[PDB]
Amino acid sequence: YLDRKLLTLEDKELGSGNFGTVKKGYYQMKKVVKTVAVKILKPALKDELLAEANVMQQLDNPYIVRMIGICEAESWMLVMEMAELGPLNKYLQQNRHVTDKNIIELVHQVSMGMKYLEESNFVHRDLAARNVLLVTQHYAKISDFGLSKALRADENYYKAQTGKWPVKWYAPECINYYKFSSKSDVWSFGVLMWEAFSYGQKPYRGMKGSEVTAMLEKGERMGCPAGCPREMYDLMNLCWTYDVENRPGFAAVELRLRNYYYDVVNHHH
Ligand SMILES: NC(=O)c1nnc(N[C@@H]2CCCC[C@@H]2N)nc1Nc1cccc2cc[nH]c12
Repeated sequence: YLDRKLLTLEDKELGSGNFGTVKKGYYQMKKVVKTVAVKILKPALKDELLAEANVMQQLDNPYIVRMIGICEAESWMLVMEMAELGPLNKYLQQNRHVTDKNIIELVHQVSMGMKYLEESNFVHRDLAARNVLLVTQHYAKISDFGLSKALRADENYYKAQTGKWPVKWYAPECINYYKFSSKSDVWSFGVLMWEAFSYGQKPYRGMKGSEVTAMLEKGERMGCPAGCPREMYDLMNLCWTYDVENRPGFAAVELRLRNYYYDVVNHHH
């Protein structure tokens, strides 16, 4: 629980979602001042922000955005460390000169964060390029844990009972059975990779969610982005394995990405 007197907010909205807005601020730490990004709420939204805060409090990894704390003032606020370069999709739309090697570096970082989330038995449920935040052009972190869930000790998936879902990033078992696991987040990671190598283009352009479900059920998949290495398109296709049981987990994905990244680092030198 943070002290509102130690928080200074800038009026400009950096971005927004259903929850409310994201604003820049400054928080007075024990000695240094820390630049922060603050989610400010516009019943359900409050409980959802507190649950998001409860998830973030449990996470500690270099590739996951750190929560500083929460504050109840003019509205409920979730204060995070600031990722100065903002969302990855917007960044790549604006910086088309970012190299294939640099994209591999960033998505590999996302895979390391996801490997940690999987080991931690949390499901993200909103893994998309808009939710990867850049600290620098060479350092990505995962944010936006509003749909995330801590798996029960006796289950490897979360069963949704009820909603407004990011359907183009969801695996077939999410749509068909409402079952969310770390393997479902792997499918989303495949879509995130496609977005990254497409420089922030939207996936399944011009298609309704129902048309996407129909396409995937026919065994069809999005094509290879221009300039995307064959090895990376191969990995996207493996993430898009229909049967959740034969789809790789994040330890297998991160290892494949790590090895290819070292190969490219070797080709560069
Ligand atoms: N820690 C953070 O910086 C941070 N964390 N989460 C989120 N969530 C957003 C929700 C709304 C949609 C985008 C995101 N998914 N936005 C953060 N910053 C941020 C937003 C927007 C612009 C900029 C420029 C620098 N930073 C920006």
